[PDB]
Amino acid sequence: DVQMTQSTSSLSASLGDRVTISCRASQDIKNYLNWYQQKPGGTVKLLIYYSSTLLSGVPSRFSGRGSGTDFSLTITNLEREDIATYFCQQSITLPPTFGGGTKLEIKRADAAPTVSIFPPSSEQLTSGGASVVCFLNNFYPKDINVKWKIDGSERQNGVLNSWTDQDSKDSTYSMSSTLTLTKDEYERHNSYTCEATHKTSTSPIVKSFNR
Amino acid sequence: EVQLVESGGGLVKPGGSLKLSCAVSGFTFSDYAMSWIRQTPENRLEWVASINIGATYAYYPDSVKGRFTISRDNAKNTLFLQMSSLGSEDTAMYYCARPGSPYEYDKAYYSMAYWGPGTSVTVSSAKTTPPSVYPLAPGSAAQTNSMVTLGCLVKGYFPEPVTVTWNSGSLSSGVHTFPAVLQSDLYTLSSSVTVPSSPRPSETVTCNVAHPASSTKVDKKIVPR
Ligand SMILES: C[C@]12CC[C@H](O)C[C@H]1CC[C@@H]1[C@@H]2C[C@@H](O)[C@]2(C)[C@@H](C3=CC(=O)OC3)CC[C@]12O
Repeated sequence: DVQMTQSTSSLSASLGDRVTISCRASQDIKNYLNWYQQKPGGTVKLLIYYSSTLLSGVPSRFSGRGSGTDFSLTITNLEREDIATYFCQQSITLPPTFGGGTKLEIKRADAAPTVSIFPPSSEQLTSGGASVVCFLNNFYPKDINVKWKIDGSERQNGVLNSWTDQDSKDSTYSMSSTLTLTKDEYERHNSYTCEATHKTSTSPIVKSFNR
Repeated sequence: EVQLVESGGGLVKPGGSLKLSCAVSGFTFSDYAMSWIRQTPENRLEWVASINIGATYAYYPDSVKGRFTISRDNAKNTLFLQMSSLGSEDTAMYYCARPGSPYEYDKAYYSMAYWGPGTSVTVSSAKTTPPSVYPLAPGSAAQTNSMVTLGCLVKGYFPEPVTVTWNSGSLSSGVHTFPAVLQSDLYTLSSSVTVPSSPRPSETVTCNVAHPASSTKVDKKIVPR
Protein backbone atom coordinates (compact mmCIF):
# COMPACT_ATOMS: atom_id res chain seq x y z
CA ASP A 1 0.00 0.00 0.00
CA VAL A 2 1.09 3.57 -0.69
CA GLN A 3 1.81 5.21 2.66
CA MET A 4 0.39 8.70 3.19
CA THR A 5 2.48 10.79 5.57
CA GLN A 6 1.65 14.11 7.17
CA SER A 7 4.75 15.27 9.01
CA THR A 8 2.98 16.93 11.94
CA SER A 9 -0.20 15.88 13.72
CA SER A 10 -0.81 19.31 15.25
CA LEU A 11 -0.45 22.83 13.85
CA SER A 12 -0.96 26.18 15.57
CA ALA A 13 -1.82 29.49 13.90
CA SER A 14 -3.53 32.88 14.16
CA LEU A 15 -6.68 34.30 12.59
CA GLY A 16 -5.65 35.79 9.25
CA ASP A 17 -2.59 33.58 8.98
CA ARG A 18 -1.29 31.57 6.03
CA VAL A 19 -1.42 27.89 6.96
CA THR A 20 0.36 25.13 5.03
CA ILE A 21 -0.24 21.42 5.51
CA SER A 22 2.21 19.00 3.92
CA CYS A 23 1.54 15.47 2.66
CA ARG A 24 4.07 12.96 1.34
CA ALA A 25 3.41 9.79 -0.64
CA SER A 26 5.75 6.79 -0.56
CA GLN A 27 5.24 6.51 -4.30
CA ASP A 28 4.44 8.42 -7.46
CA ILE A 29 0.69 8.98 -7.39
CA LYS A 30 0.93 11.66 -10.06
CA ASN A 31 -1.90 14.11 -9.37
CA TYR A 32 -4.31 11.71 -7.68
CA LEU A 33 -4.29 13.27 -4.21
CA ASN A 34 -7.34 14.66 -2.42
CA TRP A 35 -7.78 16.80 0.69
CA TYR A 36 -10.48 16.40 3.33
CA GLN A 37 -11.67 18.48 6.27
CA GLN A 38 -13.20 17.13 9.47
CA LYS A 39 -14.35 18.88 12.62
CA PRO A 40 -14.31 17.13 16.05
CA GLY A 41 -17.74 15.45 16.06
CA GLY A 42 -18.48 15.92 12.40
CA THR A 43 -18.64 14.41 8.92
CA VAL A 44 -15.74 14.22 6.47
CA LYS A 45 -15.78 16.91 3.78
CA LEU A 46 -13.96 16.97 0.45
CA LEU A 47 -12.00 20.19 -0.10
CA ILE A 48 -9.66 19.60 -3.03
CA TYR A 49 -9.50 16.67 -5.44
CA TYR A 50 -6.98 15.65 -8.03
CA SER A 51 -4.01 17.75 -6.88
CA SER A 52 -5.49 21.26 -6.92
CA THR A 53 -9.17 21.25 -7.90
CA LEU A 54 -11.52 22.81 -5.35
CA LEU A 55 -14.93 21.31 -4.65
CA SER A 56 -18.06 23.43 -5.02
CA GLY A 57 -18.76 25.47 -1.89
CA VAL A 58 -15.14 25.50 -0.74
CA PRO A 59 -13.66 29.01 -0.25
CA SER A 60 -10.98 30.22 -2.66
CA ARG A 61 -8.61 30.80 0.27
CA PHE A 62 -8.05 27.05 0.14
CA SER A 63 -5.53 25.87 -2.43
CA GLY A 64 -3.77 22.61 -3.12
CA ARG A 65 -0.64 21.87 -5.11
CA GLY A 66 1.90 19.15 -5.77
CA SER A 67 2.69 16.36 -8.20
CA GLY A 68 4.19 12.90 -7.82
CA THR A 69 5.17 12.43 -4.19
CA ASP A 70 5.00 15.80 -2.39
CA PHE A 71 1.78 17.76 -1.89
CA SER A 72 0.57 20.67 0.24
CA LEU A 73 -2.63 22.40 1.34
CA THR A 74 -2.59 26.15 1.93
CA ILE A 75 -5.15 28.26 3.77
CA THR A 76 -4.79 31.99 3.14
CA ASN A 77 -6.96 33.75 5.75
CA LEU A 78 -7.39 31.40 8.70
CA GLU A 79 -10.87 31.69 10.17
CA ARG A 80 -12.13 29.82 13.23
CA GLU A 81 -14.41 27.74 11.00
CA ASP A 82 -11.15 26.48 9.52
CA ILE A 83 -10.28 24.82 12.80
CA ALA A 84 -10.56 21.16 11.84
CA THR A 85 -8.50 18.08 11.05
CA TYR A 86 -7.14 17.79 7.52
CA PHE A 87 -6.46 14.54 5.69
CA CYS A 88 -4.64 13.83 2.45
CA GLN A 89 -5.65 10.84 0.35
CA GLN A 90 -4.46 8.96 -2.74
CA SER A 91 -7.09 7.65 -5.12
CA ILE A 92 -5.09 5.89 -7.83
CA THR A 93 -3.50 2.83 -6.21
CA LEU A 94 -5.52 0.12 -4.47
CA PRO A 95 -6.19 0.26 -1.72
CA PRO A 96 -6.88 4.03 -1.52
CA THR A 97 -5.02 5.29 1.55
CA PHE A 98 -5.36 8.34 3.80
CA GLY A 99 -2.81 10.37 5.73
CA GLY A 100 -2.76 10.49 9.53
CA GLY A 101 -4.36 13.92 9.56
CA THR A 102 -3.24 17.37 10.71
CA LYS A 103 -5.27 18.97 13.50
CA LEU A 104 -5.11 22.76 13.24
CA GLU A 105 -5.29 24.84 16.43
CA ILE A 106 -5.98 28.56 16.75
CA LYS A 107 -3.84 31.04 18.68
CA ARG A 108 -5.18 33.43 21.29
CA ALA A 109 -4.04 35.41 24.33
CA ASP A 110 -2.95 33.73 27.56
CA ALA A 111 -5.77 32.76 29.91
CA ALA A 112 -5.34 31.44 33.44
CA PRO A 113 -7.15 28.26 34.53
CA THR A 114 -10.02 28.49 37.00
CA VAL A 115 -9.35 25.68 39.46
CA SER A 116 -12.16 24.04 41.41
CA ILE A 117 -11.82 21.08 43.77
CA PHE A 118 -14.70 18.81 44.80
CA PRO A 119 -14.88 16.13 47.52
CA PRO A 120 -16.48 12.66 47.19
CA SER A 121 -20.27 12.61 47.38
CA SER A 122 -22.32 10.91 50.10
CA GLU A 123 -23.81 8.80 47.30
CA GLN A 124 -20.43 7.51 46.11
CA LEU A 125 -19.25 6.98 49.68
CA THR A 126 -22.33 4.78 49.92
CA SER A 127 -20.72 2.48 47.35
CA GLY A 128 -17.32 2.04 49.00
CA GLY A 129 -15.59 4.35 46.55
CA ALA A 130 -14.32 7.94 46.67
CA SER A 131 -13.23 10.23 43.83
CA VAL A 132 -11.84 13.73 44.29
CA VAL A 133 -12.37 15.81 41.16
CA CYS A 134 -10.55 18.94 40.02
CA PHE A 135 -11.64 21.18 37.16
CA LEU A 136 -9.02 23.34 35.47
CA ASN A 137 -11.08 25.33 32.99
CA ASN A 138 -10.64 28.01 30.33
CA PHE A 139 -6.85 28.22 30.07
CA TYR A 140 -4.44 29.07 27.27
CA PRO A 141 -2.07 27.89 26.05
CA LYS A 142 -2.82 24.17 26.28
CA ASP A 143 0.38 23.46 28.23
CA ILE A 144 -0.50 22.68 31.85
CA ASN A 145 0.54 20.32 34.63
CA VAL A 146 -1.39 19.07 37.66
CA LYS A 147 -0.17 17.73 40.99
CA TRP A 148 -2.13 15.92 43.68
CA LYS A 149 -0.94 15.92 47.28
CA ILE A 150 -2.71 13.84 49.94
CA ASP A 151 -1.60 15.28 53.26
CA GLY A 152 1.41 17.08 51.82
CA SER A 153 2.41 13.92 49.94
CA GLU A 154 2.30 13.86 46.14
CA ARG A 155 0.33 11.10 44.43
CA GLN A 156 -0.12 9.71 40.92
CA ASN A 157 -1.74 6.38 41.71
CA GLY A 158 -5.48 6.64 41.08
CA VAL A 159 -5.18 9.98 39.29
CA LEU A 160 -6.89 10.38 35.91
CA ASN A 161 -6.88 13.36 33.55
CA SER A 162 -9.07 14.36 30.62
CA TRP A 163 -8.91 17.27 28.16
CA THR A 164 -11.43 19.15 26.05
CA ASP A 165 -10.74 20.10 22.46
CA GLN A 166 -10.25 23.83 21.95
CA ASP A 167 -13.40 25.74 22.92
CA SER A 168 -15.48 27.29 20.16
CA LYS A 169 -16.33 30.54 21.95
CA ASP A 170 -13.03 31.56 23.56
CA SER A 171 -10.53 29.13 22.00
CA THR A 172 -9.45 27.96 25.45
CA TYR A 173 -8.86 24.49 26.84
CA SER A 174 -10.27 22.74 29.88
CA MET A 175 -9.02 19.79 31.90
CA SER A 176 -10.28 17.51 34.65
CA SER A 177 -8.14 15.58 37.11
CA THR A 178 -9.87 12.89 39.16
CA LEU A 179 -8.14 11.22 42.10
CA THR A 180 -10.12 8.05 42.78
CA LEU A 181 -9.62 6.27 46.10
CA THR A 182 -11.22 3.59 48.23
CA LYS A 183 -13.69 4.91 50.80
CA ASP A 184 -11.40 3.52 53.49
CA GLU A 185 -8.12 5.11 52.40
CA TYR A 186 -10.04 8.32 51.83
CA GLU A 187 -10.94 8.48 55.51
CA ARG A 188 -7.53 7.65 56.96
CA HIS A 189 -6.54 11.08 55.62
CA ASN A 190 -7.81 14.63 56.11
CA SER A 191 -6.39 17.01 53.50
CA TYR A 192 -6.50 16.87 49.69
CA THR A 193 -4.82 19.33 47.34
CA CYS A 194 -5.14 20.16 43.65
CA GLU A 195 -2.12 21.98 42.21
CA ALA A 196 -1.86 23.60 38.79
CA THR A 197 1.33 24.81 37.11
CA HIS A 198 0.71 27.07 34.12
CA LYS A 199 2.58 29.49 31.87
CA THR A 200 0.62 32.28 33.51
CA SER A 201 1.23 32.17 37.25
CA THR A 202 4.74 31.58 38.54
CA SER A 203 3.30 30.13 41.73
CA PRO A 204 0.86 27.22 41.28
CA ILE A 205 -2.88 27.68 41.68
CA VAL A 206 -3.68 25.57 44.73
CA LYS A 207 -7.13 24.20 45.53
CA SER A 208 -7.28 22.23 48.76
CA PHE A 209 -9.80 21.06 51.35
CA ASN A 210 -10.11 18.67 54.27
CA ARG A 211 -12.55 16.68 56.40
CA GLU B 1 -29.76 18.15 -1.53
CA VAL B 2 -27.47 15.12 -1.44
CA GLN B 3 -28.12 12.85 1.54
CA LEU B 4 -26.39 9.77 2.94
CA VAL B 5 -27.48 8.16 6.21
CA GLU B 6 -25.79 5.10 7.70
CA SER B 7 -27.74 2.63 9.85
CA GLY B 8 -27.29 -0.65 11.68
CA GLY B 9 -24.30 0.17 13.88
CA GLY B 10 -24.06 -1.09 17.45
CA LEU B 11 -22.32 -3.32 19.97
CA VAL B 12 -21.18 -6.71 18.71
CA LYS B 13 -19.34 -9.67 20.22
CA PRO B 14 -16.00 -10.76 18.71
CA GLY B 15 -16.64 -13.17 15.84
CA GLY B 16 -20.14 -11.76 15.42
CA SER B 17 -22.01 -10.38 12.41
CA LEU B 18 -23.62 -7.03 11.65
CA LYS B 19 -25.32 -5.48 8.62
CA LEU B 20 -25.03 -1.78 7.82
CA SER B 21 -27.25 0.36 5.61
CA CYS B 22 -26.93 3.61 3.70
CA ALA B 23 -30.01 5.39 2.38
CA VAL B 24 -29.35 7.98 -0.32
CA SER B 25 -30.99 11.08 -1.79
CA GLY B 26 -30.39 14.01 -4.11
CA PHE B 27 -28.75 12.02 -6.89
CA THR B 28 -29.08 9.05 -9.23
CA PHE B 29 -27.80 6.29 -6.97
CA SER B 30 -27.64 3.93 -9.96
CA ASP B 31 -25.03 6.10 -11.70
CA TYR B 32 -22.34 5.79 -9.05
CA ALA B 33 -19.88 3.24 -7.75
CA MET B 34 -20.53 3.31 -4.01
CA SER B 35 -18.01 2.73 -1.22
CA TRP B 36 -17.64 2.21 2.51
CA ILE B 37 -14.91 3.84 4.59
CA ARG B 38 -14.28 3.51 8.32
CA GLN B 39 -12.67 5.83 10.83
CA THR B 40 -10.68 4.28 13.66
CA PRO B 41 -10.73 5.11 17.41
CA GLU B 42 -7.26 6.55 16.68
CA ASN B 43 -8.83 8.88 14.10
CA ARG B 44 -7.42 6.80 11.25
CA LEU B 45 -9.33 6.60 7.96
CA GLU B 46 -9.35 3.26 6.13
CA TRP B 47 -11.03 1.95 2.98
CA VAL B 48 -13.54 -0.84 3.52
CA ALA B 49 -15.45 -1.77 0.36
CA SER B 50 -16.26 -0.57 -3.15
CA ILE B 51 -18.93 -1.67 -5.62
CA ASN B 52 -19.46 -0.75 -9.26
CA ILE B 53 -22.70 -0.10 -11.10
CA GLY B 54 -24.55 -3.33 -11.79
CA ALA B 55 -23.10 -5.01 -8.74
CA THR B 56 -20.75 -6.92 -11.05
CA TYR B 57 -17.48 -6.26 -9.23
CA ALA B 58 -16.55 -5.40 -5.65
CA TYR B 59 -13.25 -4.30 -4.13
CA TYR B 60 -12.12 -5.19 -0.62
CA PRO B 61 -8.76 -4.48 1.06
CA ASP B 62 -6.94 -7.43 2.67
CA SER B 63 -8.12 -6.13 6.05
CA VAL B 64 -11.78 -6.79 5.34
CA LYS B 65 -11.74 -9.03 2.28
CA GLY B 66 -13.33 -12.44 2.77
CA ARG B 67 -15.32 -11.26 5.78
CA PHE B 68 -17.33 -8.27 4.57
CA THR B 69 -19.71 -8.05 1.62
CA ILE B 70 -20.93 -4.93 -0.17
CA SER B 71 -24.20 -4.87 -2.10
CA ARG B 72 -26.67 -2.37 -3.51
CA ASP B 73 -30.43 -2.07 -3.95
CA ASN B 74 -30.82 0.42 -6.81
CA ALA B 75 -34.61 0.39 -6.41
CA LYS B 76 -34.50 1.19 -2.69
CA ASN B 77 -31.63 3.67 -3.01
CA THR B 78 -29.79 1.66 -0.37
CA LEU B 79 -26.23 0.41 0.03
CA PHE B 80 -25.37 -2.44 2.39
CA LEU B 81 -22.34 -3.81 4.20
CA GLN B 82 -22.59 -7.29 5.69
CA MET B 83 -19.85 -7.70 8.27
CA SER B 84 -18.86 -11.09 9.70
CA SER B 85 -16.21 -12.63 11.94
CA LEU B 86 -15.63 -9.25 13.57
CA GLY B 87 -12.62 -8.36 15.72
CA SER B 88 -11.73 -5.39 17.90
CA GLU B 89 -9.72 -3.91 15.03
CA ASP B 90 -13.03 -3.44 13.21
CA THR B 91 -14.25 -1.07 15.92
CA ALA B 92 -14.81 2.15 14.01
CA MET B 93 -17.14 4.79 12.65
CA TYR B 94 -18.43 3.44 9.33
CA TYR B 95 -19.39 5.77 6.50
CA CYS B 96 -20.94 5.42 3.07
CA ALA B 97 -19.47 7.78 0.49
CA ARG B 98 -20.22 8.91 -3.06
CA PRO B 99 -17.65 9.81 -5.75
CA GLY B 100 -17.57 13.31 -7.24
CA SER B 101 -18.45 12.13 -10.75
CA PRO B 102 -19.81 8.99 -12.49
CA TYR B 103 -17.46 9.62 -15.41
CA GLU B 104 -13.99 8.07 -15.27
CA TYR B 105 -12.77 10.80 -17.62
CA ASP B 106 -13.72 13.34 -14.96
CA LYS B 107 -11.10 13.63 -12.21
CA ALA B 108 -13.91 14.02 -9.67
CA TYR B 109 -14.43 10.31 -10.32
CA TYR B 110 -11.26 9.72 -8.30
CA SER B 111 -12.61 11.44 -5.19
CA MET B 112 -15.28 10.90 -2.52
CA ALA B 113 -17.34 14.09 -2.52
CA TYR B 114 -20.09 13.11 -0.07
CA TRP B 115 -19.99 11.15 3.18
CA GLY B 116 -22.67 10.28 5.71
CA PRO B 117 -22.60 11.10 9.43
CA GLY B 118 -21.53 7.51 10.04
CA THR B 119 -22.73 4.59 12.14
CA SER B 120 -20.69 3.30 15.09
CA VAL B 121 -19.49 -0.32 15.31
CA THR B 122 -17.91 -1.48 18.57
CA VAL B 123 -16.64 -5.06 18.76
CA SER B 124 -16.35 -5.90 22.44
CA SER B 125 -17.14 -8.70 24.88
CA ALA B 126 -17.59 -6.03 27.54
CA LYS B 127 -21.12 -5.57 28.83
CA THR B 128 -23.68 -2.81 28.52
CA THR B 129 -23.56 -1.13 31.92
CA PRO B 130 -25.56 1.86 33.19
CA PRO B 131 -23.78 4.93 34.65
CA SER B 132 -23.73 6.02 38.28
CA VAL B 133 -24.11 9.80 38.58
CA TYR B 134 -22.51 11.71 41.45
CA PRO B 135 -23.17 15.38 42.35
CA LEU B 136 -20.13 17.64 42.59
CA ALA B 137 -20.79 20.49 45.02
CA PRO B 138 -18.23 22.90 46.56
CA GLY B 139 -17.01 22.37 50.12
CA SER B 140 -17.00 23.74 52.53
CA ALA B 141 -15.94 27.30 53.31
CA ALA B 142 -14.76 28.55 49.92
CA GLN B 143 -17.84 30.56 48.95
CA THR B 144 -15.98 33.18 46.93
CA ASN B 145 -17.35 34.30 44.72
CA SER B 146 -18.01 36.01 41.38
CA MET B 147 -18.77 32.58 39.90
CA VAL B 148 -19.43 29.08 41.23
CA THR B 149 -18.62 25.79 39.53
CA LEU B 150 -20.80 22.71 39.88
CA GLY B 151 -20.40 19.28 38.34
CA CYS B 152 -21.62 15.75 37.71
CA LEU B 153 -19.55 12.59 37.88
CA VAL B 154 -20.72 9.95 35.41
CA LYS B 155 -19.02 6.70 36.35
CA GLY B 156 -18.70 3.06 35.34
CA TYR B 157 -20.78 2.74 32.19
CA PHE B 158 -20.66 0.88 28.88
CA PRO B 159 -20.64 1.44 26.11
CA GLU B 160 -20.22 4.97 24.74
CA PRO B 161 -21.70 7.52 24.43
CA VAL B 162 -23.24 9.32 27.35
CA THR B 163 -25.17 12.56 26.84
CA VAL B 164 -24.89 15.28 29.47
CA THR B 165 -27.04 18.41 29.62
CA TRP B 166 -27.61 20.93 32.41
CA ASN B 167 -31.12 22.08 33.36
CA SER B 168 -32.63 20.29 30.36
CA GLY B 169 -30.42 22.38 28.08
CA SER B 170 -31.46 25.64 29.72
CA LEU B 171 -27.77 25.94 30.61
CA SER B 172 -25.57 25.89 27.51
CA SER B 173 -22.97 28.51 28.44
CA GLY B 174 -20.27 27.76 31.00
CA VAL B 175 -20.58 24.02 30.39
CA HIS B 176 -17.59 21.70 30.00
CA THR B 177 -18.12 18.00 29.36
CA PHE B 178 -14.95 15.92 29.11
CA PRO B 179 -13.90 12.85 27.06
CA ALA B 180 -14.51 9.56 28.87
CA VAL B 181 -11.60 7.51 30.19
CA LEU B 182 -11.73 3.71 30.22
CA GLN B 183 -11.08 2.07 33.59
CA SER B 184 -11.82 -1.60 34.26
CA ASP B 185 -13.73 -1.77 30.97
CA LEU B 186 -16.04 0.94 32.29
CA TYR B 187 -16.20 4.55 31.12
CA THR B 188 -16.01 7.64 33.30
CA LEU B 189 -16.37 11.27 32.31
CA SER B 190 -17.04 14.55 34.07
CA SER B 191 -19.16 17.61 33.39
CA SER B 192 -18.68 21.05 34.94
CA VAL B 193 -21.01 24.03 34.87
CA THR B 194 -20.26 27.60 35.92
CA VAL B 195 -23.00 29.93 37.13
CA PRO B 196 -23.08 33.19 39.10
CA SER B 197 -23.12 32.50 42.86
CA SER B 198 -26.42 34.35 42.79
CA PRO B 199 -28.57 31.74 40.95
CA ARG B 200 -27.27 28.98 43.25
CA PRO B 201 -28.17 27.58 45.77
CA SER B 202 -31.07 29.96 45.12
CA GLU B 203 -32.71 28.59 41.98
CA THR B 204 -31.88 25.11 40.68
CA VAL B 205 -29.15 23.43 38.63
CA THR B 206 -29.55 19.77 37.69
CA CYS B 207 -27.49 17.56 35.42
CA ASN B 208 -29.33 15.28 33.00
CA VAL B 209 -27.31 12.29 31.83
CA ALA B 210 -28.66 10.04 29.08
CA HIS B 211 -27.18 6.65 28.24
CA PRO B 212 -29.24 5.27 25.31
CA ALA B 213 -27.31 1.97 25.27
CA SER B 214 -28.82 0.95 28.61
CA SER B 215 -31.94 3.07 28.12
CA THR B 216 -31.06 5.09 31.21
CA LYS B 217 -31.75 8.72 32.14
CA VAL B 218 -30.42 10.18 35.38
CA ASP B 219 -31.26 13.62 36.77
CA LYS B 220 -28.87 14.80 39.48
CA LYS B 221 -29.85 17.98 41.30
CA ILE B 222 -26.83 19.73 42.78
CA VAL B 223 -27.53 20.57 46.42
CA PRO B 224 -25.33 22.53 48.87
CA ARG B 225 -23.11 20.60 51.29
C1 LIG C 1 -14.77 0.03 -7.66
C2 LIG C 1 -14.20 0.53 -8.93
C3 LIG C 1 -15.26 0.66 -9.93
C4 LIG C 1 -15.34 -0.53 -10.80
C5 LIG C 1 -14.16 -0.73 -11.66
O1 LIG C 1 -14.10 -2.10 -11.98
C6 LIG C 1 -12.96 -0.31 -10.89
C7 LIG C 1 -13.22 -0.46 -9.41
C8 LIG C 1 -11.96 -0.43 -8.60
C9 LIG C 1 -11.43 0.96 -8.43
C10 LIG C 1 -12.47 1.86 -7.85
C11 LIG C 1 -13.64 1.89 -8.74
C12 LIG C 1 -14.67 2.72 -8.06
C13 LIG C 1 -14.23 4.12 -7.92
O2 LIG C 1 -15.18 4.72 -7.16
C14 LIG C 1 -12.99 4.21 -7.13
C15 LIG C 1 -13.34 3.91 -5.73
C16 LIG C 1 -12.36 5.59 -7.33
C17 LIG C 1 -11.67 6.23 -6.12
C18 LIG C 1 -12.11 7.26 -5.46
C19 LIG C 1 -11.21 7.46 -4.56
O3 LIG C 1 -11.21 8.30 -3.72
O4 LIG C 1 -10.25 6.62 -4.64
C20 LIG C 1 -10.53 5.84 -5.64
C21 LIG C 1 -11.32 5.39 -8.38
C22 LIG C 1 -11.47 3.96 -8.83
C23 LIG C 1 -11.96 3.27 -7.63
O5 LIG C 1 -10.96 3.17 -6.71
